[PDB]
Amino acid sequence: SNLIEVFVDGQSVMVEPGTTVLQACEKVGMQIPRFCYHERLSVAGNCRMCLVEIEKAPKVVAACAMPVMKGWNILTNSEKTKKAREGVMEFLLANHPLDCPICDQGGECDLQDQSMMFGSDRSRFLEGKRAVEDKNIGPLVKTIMTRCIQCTRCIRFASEIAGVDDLGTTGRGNDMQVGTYIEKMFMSELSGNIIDICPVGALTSKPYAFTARPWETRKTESIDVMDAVG
Amino acid sequence: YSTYTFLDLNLDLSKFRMPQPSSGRESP
Amino acid sequence: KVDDAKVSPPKRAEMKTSMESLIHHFKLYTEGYQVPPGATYTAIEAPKGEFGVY
Amino acid sequence: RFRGEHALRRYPSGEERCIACKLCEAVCPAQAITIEAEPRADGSRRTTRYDIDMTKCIYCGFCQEACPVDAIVEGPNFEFSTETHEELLYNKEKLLNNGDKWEAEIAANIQADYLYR
Amino acid sequence: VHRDTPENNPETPFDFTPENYKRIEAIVKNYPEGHKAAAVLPVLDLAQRQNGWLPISAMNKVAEILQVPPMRVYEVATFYTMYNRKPVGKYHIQVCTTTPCMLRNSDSILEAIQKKLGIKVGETTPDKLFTLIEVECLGACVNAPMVQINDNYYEDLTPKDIEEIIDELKAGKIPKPGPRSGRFSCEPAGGLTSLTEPPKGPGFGVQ
Amino acid sequence: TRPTVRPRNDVAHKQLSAFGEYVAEILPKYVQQVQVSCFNELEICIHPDGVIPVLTFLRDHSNAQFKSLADLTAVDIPTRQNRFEIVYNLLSLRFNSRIRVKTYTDEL
Amino acid sequence: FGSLKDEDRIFTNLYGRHDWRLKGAQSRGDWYKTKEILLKGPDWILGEVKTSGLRGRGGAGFPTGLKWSFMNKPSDGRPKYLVVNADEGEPGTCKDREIIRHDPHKLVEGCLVGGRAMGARAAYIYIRGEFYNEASNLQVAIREAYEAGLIGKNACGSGYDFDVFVVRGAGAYICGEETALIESIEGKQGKPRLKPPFPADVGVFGCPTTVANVETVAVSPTICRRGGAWFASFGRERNSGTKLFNISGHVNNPCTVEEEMSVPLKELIEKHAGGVTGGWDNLLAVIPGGSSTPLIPKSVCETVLMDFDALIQAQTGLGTAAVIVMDRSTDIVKAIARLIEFYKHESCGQCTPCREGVDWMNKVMARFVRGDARPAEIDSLWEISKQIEGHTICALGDGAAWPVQGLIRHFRPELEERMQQFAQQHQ
Ligand SMILES: Cc1cc2nc3c(=O)[nH]c(=O)nc-3n(C[C@H](O)[C@H](O)[C@H](O)COP(=O)(O)O)c2cc1C
Ligand code: SF4
Ligand code: SF4
Ligand code: SF4
Ligand code: SF4
Ligand code: SF4
Ligand code: FES
Ligand code: FES
Repeated sequence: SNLIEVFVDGQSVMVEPGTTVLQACEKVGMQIPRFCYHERLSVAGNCRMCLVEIEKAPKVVAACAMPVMKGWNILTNSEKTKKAREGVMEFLLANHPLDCPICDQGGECDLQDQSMMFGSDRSRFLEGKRAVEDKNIGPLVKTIMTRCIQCTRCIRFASEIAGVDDLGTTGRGNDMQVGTYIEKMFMSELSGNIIDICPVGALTSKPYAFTARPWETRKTESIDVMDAVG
Repeated sequence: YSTYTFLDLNLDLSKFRMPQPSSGRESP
Repeated sequence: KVDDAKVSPPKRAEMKTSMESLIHHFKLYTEGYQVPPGATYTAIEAPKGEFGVY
Repeated sequence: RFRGEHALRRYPSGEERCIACKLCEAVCPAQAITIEAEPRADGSRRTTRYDIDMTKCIYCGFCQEACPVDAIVEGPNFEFSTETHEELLYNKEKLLNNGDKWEAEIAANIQADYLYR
Repeated sequence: VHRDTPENNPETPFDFTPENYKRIEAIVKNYPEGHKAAAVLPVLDLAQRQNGWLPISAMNKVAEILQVPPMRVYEVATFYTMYNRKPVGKYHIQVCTTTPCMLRNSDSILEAIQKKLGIKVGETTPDKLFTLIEVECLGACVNAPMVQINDNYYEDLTPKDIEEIIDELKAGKIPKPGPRSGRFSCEPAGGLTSLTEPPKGPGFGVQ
Repeated sequence: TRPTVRPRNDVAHKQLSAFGEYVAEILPKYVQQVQVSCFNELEICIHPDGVIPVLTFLRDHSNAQFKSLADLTAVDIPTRQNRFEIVYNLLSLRFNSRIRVKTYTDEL
Repeated sequence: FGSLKDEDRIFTNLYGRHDWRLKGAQSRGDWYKTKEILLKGPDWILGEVKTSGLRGRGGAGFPTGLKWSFMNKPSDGRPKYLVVNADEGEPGTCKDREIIRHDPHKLVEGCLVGGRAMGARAAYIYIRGEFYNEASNLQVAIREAYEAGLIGKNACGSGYDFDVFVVRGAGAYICGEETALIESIEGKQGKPRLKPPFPADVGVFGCPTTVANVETVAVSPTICRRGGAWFASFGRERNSGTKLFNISGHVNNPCTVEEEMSVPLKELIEKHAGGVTGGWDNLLAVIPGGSSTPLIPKSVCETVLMDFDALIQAQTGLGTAAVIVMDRSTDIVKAIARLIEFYKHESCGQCTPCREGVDWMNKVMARFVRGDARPAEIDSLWEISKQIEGHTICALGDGAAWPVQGLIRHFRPELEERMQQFAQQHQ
């Protein structure tokens, strides 16, 4: 009664008519690597770090946005997929300058816990690396835009939830920045909450700016009372 | 040949003769 | 060194210019390798007798 | 390649070569090192407290080999042995001198040794 | 070029001629209602026309007309090419340089301008009226290294007569935007003739 | 794959399948599981009853010698509901092999 | 294919060029029988083109006959439109804009007669604004007829007639895809969507649209006016029709001609009119597609007929319908870089393979040409090109590598010796 069976890696699993690959292949306990996809936001397609390899068809699809039809064989781990996820994450390390000693996310970043486990080994480039320039927003968000893997996860969020529509995408070709065309500072509530979003260290917090790196701390859960919702 | 002046091109015969449009809504 | 570079650090010429040579030199000096589960044993001939590691 | 009393170099006109990236701290087996950064006035980051305990340090050669900006360096001087354990604990501003007392020793070893590793 | 504005003309000010508010009635009439919300491509460009390059207060103006947050404009003007955000000259000239236009040596219709016109590439003439660029994919490669001026194009050119096309323009004379030499329409020549005929006595597929 | 990856050897992995097949054959009162470690070593999961018994069979025989006791040890695992573990480890001098004998327990 | 041609008579699918540019009764050819066509059931037109089965001029396969009788069979709540590229993206195409320049009266019919098959509502066209003069005149051509009462809203004789709303772009490639054009018809920035939403006939303006091409909707009325049994004339049992080629870059008189399929390139290039460079000993290094196909050397190309699937037999086919060649002085390595230096400027820039992946080549291509550091690179640079295929959304990536993918094929040494030419030089 309204569900499909589809074999993920040779194992049957039920899925409502209209869940994507990624929401199926999560049900059996795998992460297709993720960059532009995020639950609470919307979805677009511009990372290209999830390429699942469908069974018996020469093209390679993308497991973010595309439905799942009567059962494919959704083949995560083969010699075809592993030919892509290694071939994208050597691209987005083309320009990503040689920070990590001092990029304040240097203990969680996702150009780090992907690109050891999944993807490449050493580099062949050998010369290059645009460096654009930063600006400022407010006395919270600190902005070095030299990095920006350009998921566009900070942008779909402004027009989304916190309703302030400002941030934009300015440019064409190898060069497009993100931050605002004019000089407008961007300030509101919940918009100090961006710096969970951005998967690499573009947007990092001001007061905390340089104090500790996150293997040393101690997570002791708590509750915030200044106000109603807690 | 007429560098400016798209006017009557857009607004003369087109303006009256582009019916209805209904085009619906989409309020949204 | 072993070549594959996930288990070996790179040289000081390589970690110091290209990109891939930090993220495997800067995650290799905090956590370690990732060595699969499962038990071993082994043995050698040390000058006075055997030596184990289990 | 000898190992011994510690130092912190600085480039030509001095930058206190250490950037406080918190590594020579995190590979340390004995856990001697202790580091507290906090953003210096201009906005370039540096340290405040840096303390190598000289009793705990087991003389690895793990803190000479993890520093990417190539600051902290085991000196080749066995000058040691003072009479009070209140002492051997080091602060930052004991180290730098102890590493600017000879840099004619140090700066001429690495350029023999750095071509191998 | 850089894509940030150093607060030039936040209030320039700028406005549309009351002769133009009667056309914007017609443009929006094209589209369906409630999605209208972007006519921006003609409407933002018409504004370039009234002025000749649009300052930042032009980008802010149409938003008050079109009720879209004016980062949904500054974006669209930084994507396309035709719009000029910075100031320009009286004639903004193009030299097509691409594989076909290279094969016929577009460099011919290019430099020998520096020896004539006496300015570098990408730089307006010291006064106003002239600047220089090059672009790709316009019109025909069937012609010579064709050249664009502003609203027109000069097909099938050569270093000899383009000396004129600029120099007669410096005088204020406008020399016929067409492939001045060879064949006027770019004709086959080799079966151009054909003797046009009515369509073979229709009533054909009447079935 | 060859240059940096440890080359395997099959022969050692065929026999220690056999010779361990049938020590689940001739002492089924005790042995409750057996397997082959991918590196060509064996692990015999044995109930706590046979300890003196099973070894004694391993103590002497003409098909399994295992005279040399090398390493006794332990491991202690919470959320195994029977905490500790033993692991005996025995070398049979004639036949050149290692076969380890795992026996669980509790404190009490 | 018959006689290995592809001839040209005054019997062709295009009426006139130098005769009459302005309006009228369509003195002979056009606007002939209408009320009889439209008054018969719409699906009579559907599949009646199958007698021809036009592959389509959009630079691809997928015969135009299917997609219109394809979905957009039903209708429910929301109108359907027509978006027909007038744009040219490929360098040296030039086929377009000749149709519009001297004979616009055809296509306004081409939609009206065509749009009835879609059951559509309105008619949009689209034109790169970079053509200011010629594109400006269509409105007159619209008016000079439409004003007479030839179109809309009943015109003529049916209860179904609707007008055509021109628009314009600026720096577009956007015709580089459908599902981009239908986005920048709207006024967003133009980043083409993902290909399978709901492919291009579900997700649309507000509501399903179909993206046609110029001579796909241009030649439809005349092929439904007569058809046959002459609809299939030249070309084998697979591809059939007569399309336009526009020769460029070496010839006596590079100019368009109507030529049917299966024509060999050795007679066609030489003809219309001459071969003016060396018909041979000029080495004839040729490019089948405009930008979408790599080189062919002096090999079987010259006998290889221009039929589509005949080209897939070679290492690359071409749907673009254009020709660029070379003789001697043009250094290919020098002459292919300014085909790549082009790609870097026309790309959207969403996807990680396209952006940041084309420059990796374009930054190195200025090494080879200049001549510069050692081989074994070539072996890598091939893998990069092999590494962008399923990885990009639009075809611009799949149309990004082929020139370089097919340069490493067919010419080995020209590079190998030049890296020496600077190697010996360094010495
Ligand atoms: C870079 C690029 C440029 C293109 N330019 C055009 C164009 O100028 N005109 C066109 O009709 N299609 C162009 N296309 C291809 C479109 O896919 C095509 O128009 C569309 O598929 C319609 O095909 P059809 O109408 O023949 O079925 C271009 C594609 C690319 C990648
Ligand atoms: S930011 Fe992300 S990627 Fe850039 S250095 Fe720090 S971690 Fe490595
Ligand atoms: S913040 Fe960094 S990641 Fe998040 S969108 Fe802007 S650039 Fe892409
Ligand atoms: S030396 Fe290397 S490790 Fe010791 S602090 Fe300075 S940077 Fe961090
Ligand atoms: S010297 Fe040996 S012990 Fe002291 S810190 Fe460096 S590594 Fe840890
Ligand atoms: S290639 Fe990738 S980036 Fe360039 S246009 Fe097609 S999709 Fe957008
Ligand atoms: S994760 Fe694949 S589209 Fe963003
Ligand atoms: S591309 Fe240069 S003129 Fe067509």
